[PDB]
Amino acid sequence: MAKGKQIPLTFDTYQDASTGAQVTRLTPPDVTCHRNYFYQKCFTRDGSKLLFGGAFDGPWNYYLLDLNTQVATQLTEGRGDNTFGGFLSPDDDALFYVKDGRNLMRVDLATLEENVVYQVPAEWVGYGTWVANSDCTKLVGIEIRREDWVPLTDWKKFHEFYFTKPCCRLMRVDLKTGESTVILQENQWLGHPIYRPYDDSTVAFCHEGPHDLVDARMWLINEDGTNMRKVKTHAEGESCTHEFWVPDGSALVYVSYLKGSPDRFIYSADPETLENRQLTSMPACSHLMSNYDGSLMVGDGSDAENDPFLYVFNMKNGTQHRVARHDTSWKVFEGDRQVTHPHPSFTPDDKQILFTSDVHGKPALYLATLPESVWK
Ligand SMILES: [Ca+2]
Ligand SMILES: [Ca+2]
Ligand SMILES: [Mn+2]
Repeated sequence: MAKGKQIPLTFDTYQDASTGAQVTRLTPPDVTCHRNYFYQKCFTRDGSKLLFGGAFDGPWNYYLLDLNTQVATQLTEGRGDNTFGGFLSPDDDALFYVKDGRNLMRVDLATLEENVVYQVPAEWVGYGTWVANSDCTKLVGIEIRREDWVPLTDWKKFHEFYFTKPCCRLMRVDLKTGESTVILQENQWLGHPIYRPYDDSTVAFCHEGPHDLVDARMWLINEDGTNMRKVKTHAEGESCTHEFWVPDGSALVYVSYLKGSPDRFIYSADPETLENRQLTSMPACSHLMSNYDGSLMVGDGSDAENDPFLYVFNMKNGTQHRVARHDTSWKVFEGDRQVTHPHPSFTPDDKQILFTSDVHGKPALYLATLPESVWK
């Protein structure tokens, strides 16, 4: 294998053991393959091609899978790809991803030629995922001062890091010029910056750290650095997590729970009004994602083997649907703590959900067909 090489994949279709839903496995479970982060574009607009990470060449690299032809083309090569943060451009003509922790790359999908768009400078370390605006002309991301950075290779390191008050800057990068601007810089752990879809003037970001210790999880700031404000004031004992933009940019959605009760709730916040509203209760899930207008949501039942199910929430109906099993082990493969995360999202047609599981050996990609009962 190498950049540009093609491999044919077998698609194995069966019925879910619990729900009877049609499920198709897309990748062979003797090779580690996984989907990207759920909020990053991986399907082309017409739903015919799919970006994923695979280990066929040895390390984990990007591939584009033609879902009609069942051929995967290797997009990137070498040992330093972050195969989770990558996304397709709006026009389906480019892949953006980070190589060697520092180099934000653009890959031309026709030629497979790469260009380095931006390099995190020497005195800083890129943290987390770079996220584009809807126009795909700008990126936001976090850089942490090298002096303050440590490799966060386990959950104890991740826990302790919060108390060090690392110097973090929220960067915005121009994709055409490669120029960078600091939006915000503070001595506290900043994370998950995400442009509001169709509103470049609004950037959401978090205070990373233990859920029950952070002053407030969710923040908004204007693109120019002005008007930094919290999305909500946490009630006593309240944790807020799993925040994401509805892809149409209508609302910020998140999960809320209170110390003393296991119950989880989906909430929505209006970005202009900052009214936060409780939408529905949910089973404990590890992630949450919606379709384009937030009329459907999907979540992956959490580890304690506790809950092997994928749930779909019909937000028009207020109904909840146990649609299929993910059956992931949640185990670490090759040091990576995200690789077995199901990370469900909807196909562009809203008929299927895409997720990772290692149920059949190594991590693989699956598509589960939503039952007619989701829409009654
Ligand atoms: Ca090779
Ligand atoms: Ca509004
Ligand atoms: Mn995850």
